Amino acid sequence: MYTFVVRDENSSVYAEVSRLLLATGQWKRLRKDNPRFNLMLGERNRLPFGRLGHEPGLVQLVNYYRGADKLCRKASLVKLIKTSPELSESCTWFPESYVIYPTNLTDEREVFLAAYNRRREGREGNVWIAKSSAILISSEASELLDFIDEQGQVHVIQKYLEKPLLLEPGHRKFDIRSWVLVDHLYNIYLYREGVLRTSSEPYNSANFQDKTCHLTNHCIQKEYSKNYGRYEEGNEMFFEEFNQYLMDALNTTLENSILLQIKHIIRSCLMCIEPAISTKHLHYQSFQLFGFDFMVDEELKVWLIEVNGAPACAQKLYAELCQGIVDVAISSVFPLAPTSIFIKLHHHH
Amino acid sequence: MRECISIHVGQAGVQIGNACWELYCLEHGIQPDGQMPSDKTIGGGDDSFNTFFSETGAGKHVPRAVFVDLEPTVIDEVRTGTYRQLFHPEQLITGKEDAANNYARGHYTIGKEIIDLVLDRIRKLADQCTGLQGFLVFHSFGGGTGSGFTSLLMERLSVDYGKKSKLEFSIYPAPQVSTAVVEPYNSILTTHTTLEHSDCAFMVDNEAIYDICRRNLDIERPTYTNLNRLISQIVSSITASLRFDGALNVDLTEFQTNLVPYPRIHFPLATYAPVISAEKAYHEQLSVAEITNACFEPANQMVKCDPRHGKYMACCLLYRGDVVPKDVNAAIATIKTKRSIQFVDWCPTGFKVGINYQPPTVVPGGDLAKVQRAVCMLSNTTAIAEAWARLDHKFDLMYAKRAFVHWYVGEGMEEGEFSEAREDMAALEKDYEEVGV
Amino acid sequence: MEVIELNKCTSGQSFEVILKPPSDPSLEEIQKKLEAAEERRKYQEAELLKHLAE
Amino acid sequence: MREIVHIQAGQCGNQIGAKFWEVISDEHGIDPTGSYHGDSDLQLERINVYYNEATGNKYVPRAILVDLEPGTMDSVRSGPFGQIFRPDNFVFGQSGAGNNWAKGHYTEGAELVDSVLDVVRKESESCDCLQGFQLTHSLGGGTGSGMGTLLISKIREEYPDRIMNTFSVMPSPKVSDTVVEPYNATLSVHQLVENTDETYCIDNEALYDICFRTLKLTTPTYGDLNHLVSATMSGVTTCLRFPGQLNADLRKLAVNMVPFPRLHFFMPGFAPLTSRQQYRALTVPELTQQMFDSKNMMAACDPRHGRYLTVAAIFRGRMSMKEVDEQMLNVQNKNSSYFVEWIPNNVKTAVCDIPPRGLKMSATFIGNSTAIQELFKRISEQFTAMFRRKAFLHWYTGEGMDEMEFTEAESNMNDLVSEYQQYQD
Ligand SMILES: Nc1nc2c(ncn2[C@@H]2O[C@H](COP(=O)(O)OP(=O)(O)OP(=O)(O)O)[C@@H](O)[C@H]2O)c(=O)[nH]1
Ligand SMILES: Nc1ncnc2c1ncn2[C@@H]1O[C@H](COP(=O)(O)OP(=O)(O)CP(=O)(O)O)[C@@H](O)[C@H]1O
Ligand SMILES: Nc1nc2c(ncn2[C@@H]2O[C@H](COP(=O)(O)OP(=O)(O)O)[C@@H](O)[C@H]2O)c(=O)[nH]1
Ligand SMILES: Cc1cc(F)cc(S(N)(=O)=O)c1
Ligand SMILES: [Ca+2]
Ligand SMILES: [Ca+2]
Ligand SMILES: [Ca+2]
Ligand SMILES: [Mg+2]
Ligand SMILES: [Mg+2]
Ligand SMILES: [Mg+2]
Repeated sequence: MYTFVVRDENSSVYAEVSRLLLATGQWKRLRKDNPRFNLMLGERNRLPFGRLGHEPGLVQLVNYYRGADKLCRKASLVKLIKTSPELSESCTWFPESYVIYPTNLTDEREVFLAAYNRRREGREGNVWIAKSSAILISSEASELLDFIDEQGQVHVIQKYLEKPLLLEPGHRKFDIRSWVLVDHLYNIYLYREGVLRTSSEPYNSANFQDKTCHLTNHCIQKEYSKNYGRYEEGNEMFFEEFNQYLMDALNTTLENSILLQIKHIIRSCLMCIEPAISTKHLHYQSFQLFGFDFMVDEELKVWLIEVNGAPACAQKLYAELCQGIVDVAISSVFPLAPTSIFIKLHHHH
Repeated sequence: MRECISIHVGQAGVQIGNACWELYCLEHGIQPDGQMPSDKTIGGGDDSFNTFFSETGAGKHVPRAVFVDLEPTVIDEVRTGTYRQLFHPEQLITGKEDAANNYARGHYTIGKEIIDLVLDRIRKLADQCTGLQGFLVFHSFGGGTGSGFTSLLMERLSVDYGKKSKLEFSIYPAPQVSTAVVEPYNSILTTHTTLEHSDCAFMVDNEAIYDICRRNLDIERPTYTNLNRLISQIVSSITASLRFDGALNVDLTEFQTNLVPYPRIHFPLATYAPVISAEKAYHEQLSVAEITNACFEPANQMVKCDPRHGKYMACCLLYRGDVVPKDVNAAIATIKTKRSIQFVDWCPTGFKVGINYQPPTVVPGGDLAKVQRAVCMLSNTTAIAEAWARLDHKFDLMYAKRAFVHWYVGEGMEEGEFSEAREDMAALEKDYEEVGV
Repeated sequence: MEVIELNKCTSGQSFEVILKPPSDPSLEEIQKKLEAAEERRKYQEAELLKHLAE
Repeated sequence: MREIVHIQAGQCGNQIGAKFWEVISDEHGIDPTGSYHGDSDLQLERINVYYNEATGNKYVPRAILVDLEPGTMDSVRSGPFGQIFRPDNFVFGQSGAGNNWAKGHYTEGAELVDSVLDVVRKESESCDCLQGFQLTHSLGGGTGSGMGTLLISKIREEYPDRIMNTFSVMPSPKVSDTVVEPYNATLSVHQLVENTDETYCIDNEALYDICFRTLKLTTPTYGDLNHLVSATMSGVTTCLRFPGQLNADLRKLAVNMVPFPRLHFFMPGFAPLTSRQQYRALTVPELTQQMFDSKNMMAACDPRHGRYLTVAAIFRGRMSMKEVDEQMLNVQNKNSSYFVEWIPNNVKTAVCDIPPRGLKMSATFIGNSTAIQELFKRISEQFTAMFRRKAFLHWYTGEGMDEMEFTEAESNMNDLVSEYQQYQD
């Protein structure tokens, strides 16, 4: 009879996992402060990793990799890409980015301007975007820097993909979401089901003031978009439809044109930090679900946007995926008395 | 030659002292009767082993040790054991009833009545020192004596020996090898009142010693003798510089200078390798780089924690056996490119290396196998603060209900000393977090 | 990767390597505290005997 | 040399104490004449805790027998080991206590208490370092209850910093002598709440139900009920009588078991309890499962109705101490909802290599559980059912007591229940 505690009531994902765990009749939920637990569904911020693996007779498991914030923070991801030789500063799947601290606080202000002045002089598309974890699109560097100073937190400026792949009919932008699960053995499993959070507004390149046809977030389309739900239910096109489209329109498959680049990026990011966050020889074990967001341009090239360390799931995929977490992540360390729904990305540890 | 007086307090301190001086004797070739054939100067001399051993005209080499316990059962074994002849009776001090695992009892109730007696015996060893360096204090956190009387002793030593250094070897509490429930209280009480009196302290987590014995030595249920023989191997590696010829850590002053740039943050993390089981007929002898790389594995640390998520302030590598400088630096390169070793920017990203050619000495019939080379890493990581967090949390759970507080108040301690002590740990944790994040 | 301050003797050697450069209470006060708690024990025992005398 | 002074008072106290010294005497190799004939030095390592050493290597128990009537103690002297007890340590009278707390605490007992303390003082003056005292007695009678608590109150006056331990038999209407037992128990319980550090609650109903249902004894006898108490007493004291990595004196036990001064009433337990299928080997899991089961507990309380503040288990015999740890942590990790979470690691386990006579291995359970409040609830209800009508008060008022003193004892224990109730939530 295994025991677990819940410390993040807002997690839609693990609320289902906890619901499923109890459905097995072999897992028992305890109070969120009872230290005798085999599994912790921990809080997001300030999860006390240092208190794990010190209870005699209990093999404890947590659903977060300590140090994975280096990859799920806008500014941290930039530093990690530029400084890490595995990814190098010339990594070809990540938009040119720079760390820009507001002037009321190292910083790459001048480094960005040099690259900006080079694009402004060479007649090249010089449209950037600023944002932070706590958005403004502009072609004038003056408007991007003045916006950051008006805030009090760190920001990041990166190149804006001006030639994004537009779905038809509609002529609309979009992004792709892939859920990735790493277990205690640091196996990288990719969920066979992705989602395209599409923009219900026709992409427009001569006006970055209105951010409804540029930002493909499920909330902005359902709040600031007028054609929400026209082409697909909930501005979400799953792999089946999107793959059929790539075949009728572009005469190719989602595997060859996009998925190979996605699987290559996932491996590169996770393998890079394996020495820093692995729990191979640690007194407790970790596993964590990740959410990668990619962009696809008109050349069918994939670009990495950001990595989410506490993502939600598409409504139609909560059951399948949640159950999958319980199979390869939890019960793999706490067995119970297919055709995997994942794609194992073999790698060298 | 400057001398070092070692003080063993409580059951843990005395038993650990029993395993260390046993080892000091096998290393320096001192027999149970106190004789040392290799020592050619009879009844004197300022050699390196004289920092820990005095000499009688009859050729006996007497440790510079003081054993204190509020109950006589544990020290009584020493008085009739293998090494009953090394010590003279003045060195062993025993009361008649212990502190009942009660910090207040060992500190106030019983401590007041015997403190002046201990200081007197200590003054006798000091009177045999031409240039006393300082004291090595061995004690437990959970013990009522280890925690209660030690903190009182430290306060007094700072008064009677101002300009002298004081290092601690502290035993961190672990449930698997303890029957006491109130050890978090005692731990946080003694760390609070001992902090400003200790220049450098090496915490050993019994949880770590236990698993190293079960994992490496295949001991299903280790005994204190098993735990202690291992603990003294690390202690020997830490004090080897003071007892043998060398240039690194030659006196106790060099331990704060080399490992503690900030005063309150004086708790280095110890990492030792290799620990091999003697039952193995023969084992592949590990290389310099292999044993070095192990120094950054959590599985050989004296306190289970993740140095990858801290920041180093210093780092000493102590080598014993067949090792040359060329080999050390080679492995160092290979590890920085593979490992996460983030220093604080106001500290040099460097390592101080010590090499002693005599390989580790093993107790005949002990649990550890003979090895050609071994290393002990002393690193000042913010990651050890994890141990304070675990302990402080256990303190919070109980104190929120005032459980067991009456036993302490009943010995004359004020309840306010609890919150005054806990708030000091809260300040200790903040310092680490400020230096690391 | 620099080696500095190499000392060599018959029983070993030591040296330093730099990878990267950077960027009390008196005896009177102790006697008081020890006696203060002893006074709180005497008072507590006094109230127990007072309790038992009643 | 951490000596303990044992005291047994009244009928129940002396008969139980009698069997207690009979059991441990066999375990330490002491015959009925005080001579040692054991085969292991472990039997004598801590032998002076409970025994004095007389001339000719004779071992004399450090026990003081007390009663207001000669009846019961005459049996002990004629009993098996009666000769082993010191002749002068027998202190008794002729008036008796008539199962009356007032007589034992104020009138009859007060005339004899000064002489008992004179013997206690004699045994203490010969103690190198006296740990404390332990008393055996019932609470529903007159001597063990009324005078026993009088002795404790006076011992605490003369030894305020020594530990006071008691083995207290609680009355039950199912195994009852007189209808005033709730009165006597309520009056003594208040004494124990104030002047003892640890009280092993022994409920005669639990003892009865164990003999009848578990032990399959058709018609139990006080002798049967005492065999259990004997085995239990030998279990809880194994830590004090034999060597081991546990050490443990009375003050250390009190400090780790009692988180609050007034909540110092323990539930003891013993395993195995086998009916005569008695030669079967009992596995470490079987020992543990039984040791925590309520049917093996002598407080007549269902622990699953409260929460454990602290728990101490003692295992006896050559066994896999690794396997002991495994099973103990299994019980905590499969029932953690019953252990208060604000006391980390409040379940400790000791091992002893010497099992009880005739058992390959055994396990004794010592629990500080808030469920004990159900016991004091039973006593309080039976008390109030009579006191509300003042029934039988004349027995007590006739000895000098007043109705006021009853209402206070009544309130003193109800408060005790409320204290146990707030710590259960
Ligand atoms: N490593 C090691 N730990 C020990 C040893 N002896 C006791 N301990 C630990 O110390 C803690 C208890 O402290 P003790 O040293 O026994 O207490 P004390 O100093 O004798 O103080 P008292 O309460 O008066 O007995 C427990 O957590 C034990 O695990 C030992 O020999 N070696
Ligand atoms: N360099 C770039 N080029 C093109 N589009 C970009 C871009 N950076 C961001 N976007 C747009 O912004 C959206 C992603 O925003 P971002 O992820 O930075 O904010 P966010 O983290 O609050 C949303 P989420 O965490 O859910 O992915 C995508 O839909 C994408 O279309
Ligand atoms: N377990 C047990 N209980 C007893 C025994 N004798 C009496 N009692 C209980 O003790 C209570 C009466 O106390 P008793 O010892 O007879 O009074 P006293 O001799 O005047 O102190 C009743 O509740 C009885 O059930 C005995 O031999 N064993
Ligand atoms: C190696 C050794 C020697 C010794 F004399 C006593 C011990 S102990 N007290 O830890 O069991 C250990
Ligand atoms: Ca000499
Ligand atoms: Ca000082
Ligand atoms: Ca009379
Ligand atoms: Mg985000
Ligand atoms: Mg002790
Ligand atoms: Mg009777």
